[PDB]
Amino acid sequence: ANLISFTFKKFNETNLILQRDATVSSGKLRITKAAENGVPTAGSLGRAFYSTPIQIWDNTTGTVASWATSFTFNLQAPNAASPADGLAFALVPVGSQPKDKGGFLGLFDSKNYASSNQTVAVEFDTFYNGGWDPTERHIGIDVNSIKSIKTTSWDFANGENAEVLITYDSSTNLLVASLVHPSQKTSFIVSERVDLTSVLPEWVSVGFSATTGLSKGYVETNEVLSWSFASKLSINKEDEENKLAIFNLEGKA
Amino acid sequence: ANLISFTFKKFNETNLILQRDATVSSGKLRITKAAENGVPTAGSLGRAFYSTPIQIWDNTTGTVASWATSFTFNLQAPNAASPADGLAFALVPVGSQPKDKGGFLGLFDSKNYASSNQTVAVEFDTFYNGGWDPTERHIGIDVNSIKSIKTTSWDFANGENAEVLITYDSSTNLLVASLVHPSQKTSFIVSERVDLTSVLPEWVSVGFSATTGLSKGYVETNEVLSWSFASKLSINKENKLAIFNLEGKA
Amino acid sequence: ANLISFTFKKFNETNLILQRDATVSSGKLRITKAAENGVPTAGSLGRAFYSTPIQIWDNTTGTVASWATSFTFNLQAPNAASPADGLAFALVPVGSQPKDKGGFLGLFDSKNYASSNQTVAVEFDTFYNGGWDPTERHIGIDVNSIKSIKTTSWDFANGENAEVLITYDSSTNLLVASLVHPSQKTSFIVSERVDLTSVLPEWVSVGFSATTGLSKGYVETNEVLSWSFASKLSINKENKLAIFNLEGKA
Amino acid sequence: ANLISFTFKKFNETNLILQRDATVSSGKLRITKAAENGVPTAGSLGRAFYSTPIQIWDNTTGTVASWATSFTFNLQAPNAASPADGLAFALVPVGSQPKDKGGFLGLFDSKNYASSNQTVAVEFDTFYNGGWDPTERHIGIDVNSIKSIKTTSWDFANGENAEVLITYDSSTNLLVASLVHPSQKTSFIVSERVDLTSVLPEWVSVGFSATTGLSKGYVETNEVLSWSFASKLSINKEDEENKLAIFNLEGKA
Ligand SMILES: OC[C@H]1O[C@@H](O)[C@H](O)[C@@H](O)[C@H]1O
Ligand SMILES: OC[C@H]1O[C@@H](O)[C@H](O)[C@@H](O)[C@H]1O
Ligand SMILES: OC[C@H]1O[C@@H](O)[C@H](O)[C@@H](O)[C@H]1O
Ligand SMILES: OC[C@H]1O[C@@H](O)[C@H](O)[C@@H](O)[C@H]1O
Ligand SMILES: [Ca+2]
Ligand SMILES: [Ca+2]
Ligand SMILES: [Ca+2]
Ligand SMILES: [Ca+2]
Ligand SMILES: [Mn+2]
Ligand SMILES: [Mn+2]
Ligand SMILES: [Mn+2]
Ligand SMILES: [Mn+2]
Repeated sequence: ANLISFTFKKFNETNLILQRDATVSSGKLRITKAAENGVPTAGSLGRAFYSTPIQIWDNTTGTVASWATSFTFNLQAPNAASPADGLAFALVPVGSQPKDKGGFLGLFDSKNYASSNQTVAVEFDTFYNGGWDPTERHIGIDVNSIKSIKTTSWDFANGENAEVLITYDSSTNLLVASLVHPSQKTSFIVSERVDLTSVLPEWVSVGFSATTGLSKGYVETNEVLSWSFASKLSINKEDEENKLAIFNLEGKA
Repeated sequence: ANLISFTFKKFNETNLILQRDATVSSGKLRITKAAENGVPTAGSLGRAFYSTPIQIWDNTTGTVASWATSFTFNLQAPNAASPADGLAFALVPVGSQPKDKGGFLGLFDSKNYASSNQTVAVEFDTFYNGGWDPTERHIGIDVNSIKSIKTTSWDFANGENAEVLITYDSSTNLLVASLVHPSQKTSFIVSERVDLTSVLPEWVSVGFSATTGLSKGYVETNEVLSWSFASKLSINKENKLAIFNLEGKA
Repeated sequence: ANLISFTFKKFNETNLILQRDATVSSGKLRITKAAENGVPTAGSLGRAFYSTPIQIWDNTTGTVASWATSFTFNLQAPNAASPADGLAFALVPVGSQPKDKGGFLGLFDSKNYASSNQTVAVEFDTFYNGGWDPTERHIGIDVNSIKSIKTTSWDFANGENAEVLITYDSSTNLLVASLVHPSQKTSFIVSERVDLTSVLPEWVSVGFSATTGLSKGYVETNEVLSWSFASKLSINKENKLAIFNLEGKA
Repeated sequence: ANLISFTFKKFNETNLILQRDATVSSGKLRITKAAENGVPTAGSLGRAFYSTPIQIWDNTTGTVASWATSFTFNLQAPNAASPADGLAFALVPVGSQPKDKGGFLGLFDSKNYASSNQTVAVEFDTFYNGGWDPTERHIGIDVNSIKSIKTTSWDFANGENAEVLITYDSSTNLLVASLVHPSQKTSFIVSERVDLTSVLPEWVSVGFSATTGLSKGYVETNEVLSWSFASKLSINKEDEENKLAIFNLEGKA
């Protein structure tokens, strides 16, 4: 079985694919631009991916990979009544380019079924777009669209750390995403079956995508403070389930 | 830092401390009793704990361990009109013997706070008990009491595999517990701060405890199919959750 | 796939089975007697094992487990001219007791292959017993016999740390034991095809056994400073070695 | 602790960098341009590497990283009297190109010490030069030059499957390289302490540097069956050893 793993408790530029306004400042993945005075800037778009393409399914064997990612992010808005737009963990083609800004989070073009994009994303959305979004702040699973196929409620804590875990079991074809705010003892979880064989390509770039608002006032920081990732691809049998107990302790702590 | 980890994708009697009715049958941990034909027995208790004691906190240095556990369990009742009582993952003292059965889940004696227990449990309760339980099915965090300090609703599906992950971050004192039913794509989560230095002893045994109903009809199978665990205790002054569920569970 | 892993950097008395003179003090595992002055004592015998039994071959599935260990040991002798006897990493029946004191290392009875004991050991010999030992200080593989099945020449560095790595694979069966002395920048390696189904029972306890001289001036310390171990039993019909050494090594 | 690891049991081109005369195909890693008939070509330079650069030491803390690797590499030559030249586990800089062919192993320009090369490699020599080499076959460490300071003796097994383990410890600066034969039992080991903060830079491309001779007579093949790697960076003045037992079972075993 082929495996690929990494742990970034501190960020570096050389092993990441930085796109647009994404930059590594003082060990922190600052996806959206900030001023030298500490002010978030509007109309920003940033993308950061791992330098190694990751195999999530094989053509010649028909086997799906089991993979898991963890990360801690912090979204800091000067005003909590005017934030936009949010950040996402995405899997995208090897040389895929940034798309529409703002509510599309640099990942999608529209709310309809766009199979050509070939992108699966777990979004952490802090702006109500109406055209697709639920009423309050939410975590969503995005399949070839910004209109999430499933969502859950996210009681967002302004400027507090958010510890995330995203797991995909190939045998049950289930994508599970959870968010905990350690400062407020709050917990949130999403789970939905997604088949990666027909949605995503064999090789993908794994990383982050974030935007700010299309208006001057709707601004936030979109920093990623830590990020661990693991994947296991089976040889011939469908797949064996991954180990999650030793995943978060060796990576997140 | 000292580490301790294991993965039980198939169970063995040799490396577990079996208590009461808990037994290993065809590589699957049956915590409560069941007939050769497949029907669960009423009024049963079982406990299964790992062989080596795990250090959660060191008194002299003050350092507290970060740990994570993943397991898949199967609760199957002949009739959903009468299910009892439930199963729990718990941390207990070294020489901990089974306590009161039934609603107390073999881990507690009374509804009031008793420091003599020194038990931290994550319960997966399916029966609506008396002066301690919330209205529906629930996950709970038990601390020296059967009355959970915090609960979350859990839509339980009969005879369907539940994927559990429990995590304890030392630096933030946060105990998080999650349950996913992959068959119907349902997920549930709870999080609460627990001071394990005040509650647990320095060395603990980790594992399971389950009970069937005290009445003759209220019966269920309390099975655990897989179980992976890891712990990390520092030396002088977080755990990798990504690689945990893969190598072990995932 | 069943897994079991742990790493030591500082030792404790709770997560180990301690036999005879085996003592834990200041976080270091002292297998043989060291007086309240810092002086080693002759005639001492000790055994230290992990409290969890480890499966090395399963009968019903017909597969042999692949394991690996890594430990830093220090042999501090007041006189290099009279050193006895050494230490060994061993796989032994779960509740098995130490045997002959001295050159037999508290593991074996005689120089002949006796599979009533069922003990596989990797010795680090620092005394010349001659009847079964080569000329000088040596690292050997012991299978049911104190007379090693294979040995390699070992430049024993007195009072210096020795970082060992022992590996066993299922596909190749090549038991490979390597020792490095970082201070002297030296390295030595042993390799022989051993099959565990012919020797050890389904379940064993892994750990260490060390002895001092049968004389009165033959004194040395047999300390273990760190200890890692990982094992994997392949279900149905190769284990990683790189991702292990850094956990406890890298 | 910044972590990075991967285990190949089945190689792919999509996650492999190629330099000069490298090629990735047919269920193995043929580093040199081999013909259809299985013919070793002389006057070549193969270079296969992993996409992510790997950190050796930090600047903001000054902490050296411990790493470990394991691979099953093969050297096969028709004539026993003419083996040339071999391969080396290259830690070549990211922004660096291949150099001289032959006895230089595509790593260094001259036999003299030069800190501009910034490369440390584990040599697997087969040809007799002697100007910067011992009297026979040798496995050692190259420091800022093709000339070695300490090497071991090795029996050149003609086309034998051999599992290798190369490990590094930051605390004692020791590089331990072992080579075992599952069929022949001929095990060999070498270790030497060299400071890497003085020699190597922060980030390097990690893989294999392989070369052939100048004459058609002196030829051999270079193949890799399975390859594994792990690396750990310490945080604040640890000077500690990394786990080694948990790694070797992931790929090899
Ligand atoms: O007010 C901020 C908003 O501006 C809108 O034009 C845009 O569609 C949203 O995504 C958000 O950026
Ligand atoms: O009907 C079965 C029930 O019986 C009660 O007496 C008991 O408190 C419950 O735990 C449950 O076992
Ligand atoms: O000098 C000490 C020695 O004494 C011998 O009689 C014995 O055979 C050796 O094992 C060693 O203990
Ligand atoms: O005979 C072949 C040899 O040719 C030499 O000129 C060269 O220095 C050696 O590396 C080797 O290739
Ligand atoms: Ca939105
Ligand atoms: Ca109850
Ligand atoms: Ca001897
Ligand atoms: Ca040469
Ligand atoms: Mn949305
Ligand atoms: Mn309850
Ligand atoms: Mn001997
Ligand atoms: Mn050379």
